[PDB]
Amino acid sequence: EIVLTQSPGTLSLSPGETAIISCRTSQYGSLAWYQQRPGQAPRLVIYSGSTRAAGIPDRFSGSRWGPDYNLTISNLESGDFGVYYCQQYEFFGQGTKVQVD
Amino acid sequence: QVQLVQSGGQMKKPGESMRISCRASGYEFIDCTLNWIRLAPGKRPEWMGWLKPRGGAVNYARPLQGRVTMTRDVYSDTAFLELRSLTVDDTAVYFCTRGKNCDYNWDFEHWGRGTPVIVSS
Amino acid sequence: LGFLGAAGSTMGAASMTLTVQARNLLSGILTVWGIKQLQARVLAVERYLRDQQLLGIWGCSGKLICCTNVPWNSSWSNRNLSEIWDNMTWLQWDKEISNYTQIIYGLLEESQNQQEKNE
Amino acid sequence: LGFLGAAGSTMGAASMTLTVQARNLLSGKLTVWGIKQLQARVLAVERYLRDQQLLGIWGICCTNVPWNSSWSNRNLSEIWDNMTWLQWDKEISNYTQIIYGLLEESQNQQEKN
Amino acid sequence: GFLGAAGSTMGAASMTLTVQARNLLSTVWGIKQLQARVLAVERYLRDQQLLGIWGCSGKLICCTNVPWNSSWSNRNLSEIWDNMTWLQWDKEISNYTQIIYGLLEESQNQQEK
Amino acid sequence: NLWVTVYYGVPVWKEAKTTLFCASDAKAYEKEVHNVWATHACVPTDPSPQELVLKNVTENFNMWKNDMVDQMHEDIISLWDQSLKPCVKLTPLCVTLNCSNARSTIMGEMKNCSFNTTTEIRDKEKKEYALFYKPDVVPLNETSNTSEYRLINCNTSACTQACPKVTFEPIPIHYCAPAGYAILKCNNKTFNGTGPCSNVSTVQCTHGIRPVVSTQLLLNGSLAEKEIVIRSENLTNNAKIIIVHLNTSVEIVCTRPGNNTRKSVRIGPGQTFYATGDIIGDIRQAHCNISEGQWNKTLHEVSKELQKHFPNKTIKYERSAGGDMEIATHSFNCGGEFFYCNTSNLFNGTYNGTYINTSSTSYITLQCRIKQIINMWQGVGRCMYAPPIAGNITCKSNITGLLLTRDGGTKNNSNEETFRPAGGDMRDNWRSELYKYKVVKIEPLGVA
Repeated sequence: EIVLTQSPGTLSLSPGETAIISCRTSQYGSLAWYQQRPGQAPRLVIYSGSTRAAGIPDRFSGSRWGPDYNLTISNLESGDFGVYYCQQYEFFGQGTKVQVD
Repeated sequence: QVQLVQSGGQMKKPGESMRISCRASGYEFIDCTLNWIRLAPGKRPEWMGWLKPRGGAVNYARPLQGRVTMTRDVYSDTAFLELRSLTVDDTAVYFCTRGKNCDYNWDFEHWGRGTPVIVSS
Repeated sequence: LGFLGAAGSTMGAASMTLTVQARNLLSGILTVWGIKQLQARVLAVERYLRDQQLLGIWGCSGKLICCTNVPWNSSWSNRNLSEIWDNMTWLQWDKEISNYTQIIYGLLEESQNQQEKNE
Repeated sequence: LGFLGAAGSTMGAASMTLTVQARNLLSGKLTVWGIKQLQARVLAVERYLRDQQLLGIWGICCTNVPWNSSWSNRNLSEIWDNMTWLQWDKEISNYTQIIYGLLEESQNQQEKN
Repeated sequence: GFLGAAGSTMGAASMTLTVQARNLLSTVWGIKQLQARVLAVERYLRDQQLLGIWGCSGKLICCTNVPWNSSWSNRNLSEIWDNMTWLQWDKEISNYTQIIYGLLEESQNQQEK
Repeated sequence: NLWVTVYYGVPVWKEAKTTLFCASDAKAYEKEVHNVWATHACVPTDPSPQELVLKNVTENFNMWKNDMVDQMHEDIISLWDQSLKPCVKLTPLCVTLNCSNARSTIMGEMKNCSFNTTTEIRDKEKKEYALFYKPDVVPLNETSNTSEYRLINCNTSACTQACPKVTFEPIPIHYCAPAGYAILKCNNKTFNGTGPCSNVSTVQCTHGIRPVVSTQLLLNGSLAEKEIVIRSENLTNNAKIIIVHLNTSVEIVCTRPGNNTRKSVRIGPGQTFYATGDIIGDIRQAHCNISEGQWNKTLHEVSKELQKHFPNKTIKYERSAGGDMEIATHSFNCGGEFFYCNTSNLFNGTYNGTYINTSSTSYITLQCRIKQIINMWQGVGRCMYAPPIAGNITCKSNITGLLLTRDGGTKNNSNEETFRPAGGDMRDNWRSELYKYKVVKIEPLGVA
């Protein structure tokens, strides 16, 4: 049972683009987003659906009220490539990855 | 600085006992609720283990009943994860973790070195 | 200690010695054993504050006398003016009215509220 | 506890019973454990003394500070009959330090004499 | 600001008396705060009490029924009004202190007859 | 235009926080005869009769966020530490012990121990003949012969004896607002853990809660007045704690047979150890009697209550998760000596045949165990020793509440933690009692 469906599965983007990842929940828990560089420990990115976590620049943003949540990453830095994970405390999704175009 | 230090990994035969230790470096280990999760290539993550090290409260996932056990020593400030009856599917990196604040007992702040588990089939 | 001199006299003499009694009532002159003085100070201060507060609730601070607006009942004391003023000594009168203590305590919060219907 | 009865009523009825609140407001070896009763009593006494001090500095009382309608434009009848105390208290609480001040000057204008 | 009045003559200081009164009110190692709190509260209570005993509470200044004598001070209206800084006059009257204390009790009682 | 002037005596509120002070009855220096929890510095007598219902008082309550429970918790633990302070230190006991089992299911659990001790003269030595339970002793390193043992504590910390006259059951102790503060009590029986309350009443001082200590269960408490009540932080957060408050009590009795006898033992000059001298009887160990299948009936109602809140994931039950004995077992201190019971029999079974069925057959039995050396408050290092007590010890109590957890998906952290008893913290289970009450202060001024 997956009640956090990240979509699209992956994105291939050049540096400086604006990446968008949608995640769909169906329960009142709330969202957070992880990310780990290849071979590195994960880091919290977005918290509470829209709030940037500590040490996270304004590039990353989140929304919205409802079951669908739209992660967004403006000005794609190459260091931000790798796997992202949708999350809300008791949930996480399948994970999705961003790579070079 | 608060930090989670993981011991070395394992590569042993399947159908074996597998053990890991993690220390909450630079922190009052007794107070905060640690957690264990799995990360593997191309797989969903999976939450493994709860530990409220004050009383030693424990609970764990549906696929892990019986097989998986964990404990702690408050004096050593070290949590211990031990899996029984190792199998090929157990191959994954394991992280001892923590939340942003020790109020929500979920793993969304800290991550160790990701000590790996490998099954020599 | 002069205020106790009025205790040993009739009413009229005590009529002027009211202030001297009021003055002294507030304050006076390894070993952790001695901090019970702080308990005594707190209790004395609380008693004084109770006095001033209660004077406030009659709406009668500053003065020692105030024209308070309530009936009086002879059932509490029917005896005449002269006996209560001339011959009397304070402890005996206080004992006499003490029988009616909560029968002579109560209302005048409402009396204050009554003249405060227009104040 | 009657004053809390006035809390559950509007301005009019509570105006009849403000004094009971004032009455109750004042007072009510190995185990050094319980010594902090003393400092609790001290803090309560200090709150009472602050009340009396503020009452003194103002010199119910025909005072002289005006009242800008910006802090509240709501009419006479609302704040007699309909109004429960907590709501109007919160309403004026927005302007708290904006409406704290010139009673000292109201003392001072008559201290010109 | 009340210390600003200390650094000025009587007339300017006369408009700033209230603020001084306003501010005047308010590890077993840390328990020592209680003594300071109790003593400050007691000093304030002595002030209010003695204001009562003049029959002059509420009012900051009161028409209290004792006269002056040239022995306690002969210097005139103008010197004390304008030129005179507070500490010097306080020291001068302090030479008398207890004798210039006393009699107003029976004057309170005179009006209390 | 309508111009300022200040009331005095305005009845309005501010959500302040302060140090409350308890109130209880008293009859002697140890707070009636003996004392552990009570304190007569908290004055008699019960001022709770000051009660009043209020009109239109809509006010928010939040038991999870309540804080005076924490002040009370610090109060109790500080008082208990102060009680332990004057008593004897059992440091001299930690010497090598030559030990074996009992002399002749059975109290073979008891281990016979012999050891050396000092006489009244500081330099002379004498042998001893003592008895201790297995969990209270550790064998030395197995490279040496296992017959040699030591006390558990001295590898980690010191030891202290419990004074004899310091022994006390939980007293109902009231909690009174200081001057300028007031206590607000909600009366709506359907209180959902937090939210507005309409029938709010107010009291100068609150109910006399008993400071009981227990694990996995609430006993000798106050029943609810609606049907069985559920309270939780947020149910969908699966790994969070759920608390259940019963509307009808269930009886439990605990006993151990035997005319057991203790003996004083010299430990230095001016203080003596209390060791168990002998056990006299059949002494079938520590079995506790439950009130027949009334548990079988009660679990049905609890299952219905849980099913009401959630879709059809069928409710069932499971053994304790594990961990320390306090987490693993239900614990209590009824007989002075502390008890532990494997609660597997309580939570076995799932089907309607014993979850929509009721009957009276025979008292259900729990295997139990006794321990003396204990970290009293749930593992904190206040290591102290409970002395033994004479035989035929017995207890009686009324059960009133349970502790639980919950399951959820998309992390399958739990599939049966709804079905599992929680270990819990006695702080929170006190907080499960103080939900009724709230603290507030007064502000006497306003304008109109």
